[PDB]
Amino acid sequence: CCLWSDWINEDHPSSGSDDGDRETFDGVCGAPEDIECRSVKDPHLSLEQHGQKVQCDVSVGFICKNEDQFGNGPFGLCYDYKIRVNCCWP
Amino acid sequence: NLVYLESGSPCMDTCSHLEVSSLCEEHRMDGCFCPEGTVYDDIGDSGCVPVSQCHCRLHGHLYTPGQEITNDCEQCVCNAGRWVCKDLPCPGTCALEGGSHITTFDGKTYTFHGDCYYVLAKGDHNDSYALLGELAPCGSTDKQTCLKTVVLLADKKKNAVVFKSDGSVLLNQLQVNLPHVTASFSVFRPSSYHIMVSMAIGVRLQVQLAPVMQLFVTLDQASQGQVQGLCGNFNGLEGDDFKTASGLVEATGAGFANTWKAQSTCHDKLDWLDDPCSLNIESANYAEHWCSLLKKTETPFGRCHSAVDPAEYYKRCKYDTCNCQNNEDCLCAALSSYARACTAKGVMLWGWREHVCNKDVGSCPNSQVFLYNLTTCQQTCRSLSEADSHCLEGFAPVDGCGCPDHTFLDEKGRCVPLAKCSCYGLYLEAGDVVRCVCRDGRLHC
Amino acid sequence: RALSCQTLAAGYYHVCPDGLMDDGRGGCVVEKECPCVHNNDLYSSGAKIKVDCNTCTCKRGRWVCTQAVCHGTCSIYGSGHYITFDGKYYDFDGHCSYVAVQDYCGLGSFSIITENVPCGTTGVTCSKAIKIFMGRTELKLEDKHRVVIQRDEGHHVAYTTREVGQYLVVESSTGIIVIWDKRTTVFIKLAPSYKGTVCGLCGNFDHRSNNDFTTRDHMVVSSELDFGNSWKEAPTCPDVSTNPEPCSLNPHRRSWAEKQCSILKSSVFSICHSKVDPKPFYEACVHDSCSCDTGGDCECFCSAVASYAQECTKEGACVFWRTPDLCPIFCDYYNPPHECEWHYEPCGNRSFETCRTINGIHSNISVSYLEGCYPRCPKDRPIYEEDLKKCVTADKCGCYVEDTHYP
Amino acid sequence: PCSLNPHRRSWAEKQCSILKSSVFSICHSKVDPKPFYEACVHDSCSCDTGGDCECFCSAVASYAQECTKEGACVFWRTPDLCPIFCDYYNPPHECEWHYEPCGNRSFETCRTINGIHSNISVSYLEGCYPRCPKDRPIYEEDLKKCVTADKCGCYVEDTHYP
Amino acid sequence: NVCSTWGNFHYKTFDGDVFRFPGLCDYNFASDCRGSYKEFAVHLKRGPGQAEAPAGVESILLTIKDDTIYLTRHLAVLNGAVVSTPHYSPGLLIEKSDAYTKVYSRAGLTLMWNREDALMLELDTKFRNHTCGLCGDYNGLQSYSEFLSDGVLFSPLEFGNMQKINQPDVV
Ligand SMILES: *[C@@H]1O[C@H](CO)[C@@H](O[C@@H]2O[C@H](CO)[C@@H](O)[C@H](O)[C@H]2NC(C)=O)[C@H](O)[C@H]1NC(C)=O
Ligand SMILES: *[C@@H]1O[C@H](CO)[C@@H](O)[C@H](O)[C@H]1NC(C)=O
Ligand SMILES: *[C@@H]1O[C@H](CO)[C@@H](O)[C@H](O)[C@H]1NC(C)=O
Ligand SMILES: [Ca+2]
Ligand SMILES: [Ca+2]
Ligand SMILES: [Ca+2]
Ligand SMILES: [Ca+2]
Ligand SMILES: [Ca+2]
Repeated sequence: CCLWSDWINEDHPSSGSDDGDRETFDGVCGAPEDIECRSVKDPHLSLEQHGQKVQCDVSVGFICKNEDQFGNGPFGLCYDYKIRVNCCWP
Repeated sequence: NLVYLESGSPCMDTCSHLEVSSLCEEHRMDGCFCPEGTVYDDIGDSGCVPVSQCHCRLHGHLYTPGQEITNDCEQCVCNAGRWVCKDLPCPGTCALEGGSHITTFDGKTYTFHGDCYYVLAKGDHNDSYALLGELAPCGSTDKQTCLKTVVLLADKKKNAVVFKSDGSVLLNQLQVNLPHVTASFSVFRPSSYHIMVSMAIGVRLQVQLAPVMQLFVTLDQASQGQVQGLCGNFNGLEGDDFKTASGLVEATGAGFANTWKAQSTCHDKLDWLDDPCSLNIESANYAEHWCSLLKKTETPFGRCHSAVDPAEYYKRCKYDTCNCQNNEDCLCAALSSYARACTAKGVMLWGWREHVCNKDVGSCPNSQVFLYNLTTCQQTCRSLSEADSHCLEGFAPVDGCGCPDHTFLDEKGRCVPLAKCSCYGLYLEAGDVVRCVCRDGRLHC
Repeated sequence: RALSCQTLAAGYYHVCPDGLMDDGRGGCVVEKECPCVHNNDLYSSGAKIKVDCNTCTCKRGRWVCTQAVCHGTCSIYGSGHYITFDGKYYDFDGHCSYVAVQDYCGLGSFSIITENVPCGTTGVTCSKAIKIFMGRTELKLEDKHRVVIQRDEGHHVAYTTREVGQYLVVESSTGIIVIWDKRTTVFIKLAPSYKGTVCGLCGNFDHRSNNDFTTRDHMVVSSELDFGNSWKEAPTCPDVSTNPEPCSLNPHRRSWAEKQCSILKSSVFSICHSKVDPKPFYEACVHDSCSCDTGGDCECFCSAVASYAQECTKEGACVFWRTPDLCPIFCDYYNPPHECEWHYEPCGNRSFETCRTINGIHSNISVSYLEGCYPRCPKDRPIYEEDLKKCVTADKCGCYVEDTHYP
Repeated sequence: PCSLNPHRRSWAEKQCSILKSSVFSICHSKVDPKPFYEACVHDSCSCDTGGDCECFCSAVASYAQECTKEGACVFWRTPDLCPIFCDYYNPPHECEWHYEPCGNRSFETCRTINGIHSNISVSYLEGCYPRCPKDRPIYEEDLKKCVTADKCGCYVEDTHYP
Repeated sequence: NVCSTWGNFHYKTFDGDVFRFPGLCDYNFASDCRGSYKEFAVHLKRGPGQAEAPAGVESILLTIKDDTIYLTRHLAVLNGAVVSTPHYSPGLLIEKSDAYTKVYSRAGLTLMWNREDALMLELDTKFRNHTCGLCGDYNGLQSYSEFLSDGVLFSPLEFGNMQKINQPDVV
């Protein structure tokens, strides 16, 4: 019993106050096995085909910072991301 | 001493809000009140104190009734709850920043974008002085203008002094060597990107040369209501600064300022109801990232947020950055004008050039370093020979290459310490005997 | 030496012959017959213009104007925007009751109070009630109507309330005039007998604007937030510690606001661009539309565009800016069923006979620039009785005693 | 939308309560107001980027259109609630364009003077309608002008030719 | 008509004029130099230099009258947000085949780009005597005002360096 979770889009670039986009897995699971890191409005692109610089690991979750996206495109904003987590149940 | 009563009015005079009961739309009930006189202490914490014991307040401190204070242009004493203020003499400053941002003597900031010589300030009597200034296009379009030449017509308008935008001060079409001290005015150059001009009439000039050319003019308050130009008339009101020299107040800045052309063959200019950060998409992200440092508090600009309120410098910083063709010279000029107008109110920004505009900090020579408080009277030992002739107090400190707290400047090159400085006649070395042995600064004569 | 009739007072520092000089119109003109320029228009000699109460004359290339003292105007409009009697613009978003004007300034005869409540979620506030204290009479402007509170026994300072266009206009016999668009915009006018004898958030009306930030304890401060926090009425009201930024707290409402409010800087208002500066009215409209985020934002918009078009009429430029898609107005609601008398007059300029002015009764200012729906009464009853919005015969209108219409 | 925008619910449910009120009480027995109340609240909680008084006035005119179609003409617009501007179209102060709140007027166009008629009845559609005078009582539609019966146009290949 | 670039730095204006400009920085491809109000602007950005033989395009920047479209090899961005294609807003169609990415605007503009090197633009006949990009002006005259302005004949290498865009961080 190691079913995947749902998609969690609980933050936005044009809202919030964390100056970017951060998606964490609290309220669902404690220590995951795997994490999937995709975008909302075009979900087949990898993280290397967006060109933005993020970190998305099983330890803390997802982090995008708007200050890191300076000089990359002409807009300088995070895209809208969403995540799954994989957790095993007895 | 809040005594309890029945049937008394809830509208109490409270030692800051006096005379409440004249606007009292309530009936009376019971509760704890004041006696017949003896208004309630609001500012402190006591009860129904007498009226002539009301402690004043001024952004915090609980001033006792009688403690004076020295404010901006006035001094005030705490009377019974209210301040009694009395005026002190204080000057006024017209500024011409960017290519086109005029700030008059009475506030009133406006944008013009001209192409002519313009009368910036002139004395009204028949002669006294006249300060001109060229505001011509420097970039590609007509909306990319720059200051290029400052012309001063002083000493009954028979002496013309010209400040070109490469140094090159020239009197009556002839180059001069700086310093140049005369009977009626004097021109200094303390930091090679800064020229300081003082006049005996009451006019002081500061010409900035890098990154872009800018101008700062200072008048005494004796000349109040006695000047005309693009700097207004300096009378306290800013509604009549757009009043032309033929009657009536104009509406827009470019309609007022076409009446002060110094040449008749100049065309008339008009306003521009656009913003440059929409016409250029590549410049508007660079403008947002770097001019936002005036508003965030992690930087060394949040120290000035208690005094200067950067919300109007931020709007001009985005304006000039998106508009001009060399975007970093307009960024660093607009960041050095917030730091300039913050040192005018005490708070000096030591070291704001470490992440943003430090392309000239480390380029100082071998002995002298980059300073933020360079002034005229930190000069060589030749200035110590006069020591009361040319010091010219009343200006503002500027930032350039200079020597530390000791080791004054020699005749050329590095700055040696005080013992073997010079003996200034020609500046002799530290081995000459007249009977005056050459010594540290002073001479044994 | 080439003079130009515009560079007369410049000085000629750095074609027409000697004698004659250019006029900016055409050929060379003598100095006596030189024209005049005012707001990008060119007026020949002996021309007459008015400036708000006065009359000027182009004499010899200069203006010769009469010296009378006009009424002074304070403004309160939108999400916390002010203009003082001496013409100083500032922003203050306070949530309490504030002194707008009074003459209980350090004993007094009037007081005007504004009640500012939060309109939105961003922390900006707008004005929703006006209380007028005249002697012992208390009016109150609230819920699109005027209410009389505490009419005194035999003094009863003579005031008058009538409706002119879309606004409600209170006038007093002592010189105090309040004009109210029934939502958030207020105009206070004082007769020139009140020079230097008032205080509040509207300044002190002494033709000198570097002392309008005098606090309640008679101290001139430099902050908008130390001045405005000192004119609150209750001591337990909080202090405003910063001004909000609505288009930064609502990033999704910025694109609509800056596109709708760009009518002001467009070719529709291009007759007024040389007579009124549109730039502080563009910035007020964008500040107002990013912050009406709880409901009804097309009312916050149409008021900000009618604050600019009112100045344009007042300066001599009638602009017709409303369409059926942009801020429509419904003036044939008031018609008797299909007899068409109520027309939308976009700039007010019509002087018809009411049943006050047929009996000599006239006002002390000119309110003929106020936008709204105006009657055009027929020729069998050409007298407009105002308190019922009916055209009547000159005999059967009413009584008008103690500010009440009696048929 | 009224759960993702909790701050817009109080305005929406107060403006949209005109439909269940005494203004529309002639239509309450002929058209069910309940799915039009729920559409109006769903529409006003979600116009959160700009222009929400256009999302409102359309939802109240979807209900009042059914009321006309079933036999109940209701006049619900005021100068404060959803105003309409029909004297915009008048020749400067000759007053012919009136707001007909329930459409029911059959005047002569320059199509129907030449036999051309439609196959449905569109005489329930709200809007501004002409009331052409008695020296040119024929309304030519493609220019919004009242014309004499001779000088209107051509109407070939769905194009007006003067 | 049609402006086009392809291949190893080959260009072709609205009036013929096939030349070869090996510039690598950031350029203006076509723009509305009417003066009163600019309807569109197309900015081309050549890559870092792929190899000797091919010549790619890194990104295309396009601004039509209110809004900015940013095209890269993998994604299309409208006003800072990623769009799923096709995109059907009522003045602007943005659709992506397996070969080309098309942008269809009501202003009389049509862009079409395979995601390596070939870029072509189509304008209607409204924009005559107004275009000012590296695609020349749109007067209909073969090589008249593009290369011979004041009698001096401009080479295609100095015609292309005139069309450059200054970015305020990179030299
Ligand atoms: C316009 O101003 C005049 C001047 O003050 C007002 O006339 C005063 O009216 C009151 C009573 O109505 C008298 O007690 C004063 O003596 C009058 N003043 C003078 C100088 O005679 C007049 O009432 C104002 N107009 C209106 C409509 O109120
Ligand atoms: C400038 O400030 C520094 C403080 O670091 C100190 O050397 C001195 O106060 C000033 N230097 C002068 C006046 O030469
Ligand atoms: C300019 O005019 C039209 C379009 O405006 C164009 O067809 C014509 O060829 C052009 N002529 C010149 C001389 O540029
Ligand atoms: Ca966020
Ligand atoms: Ca997200
Ligand atoms: Ca002045
Ligand atoms: Ca004042
Ligand atoms: Ca050509």
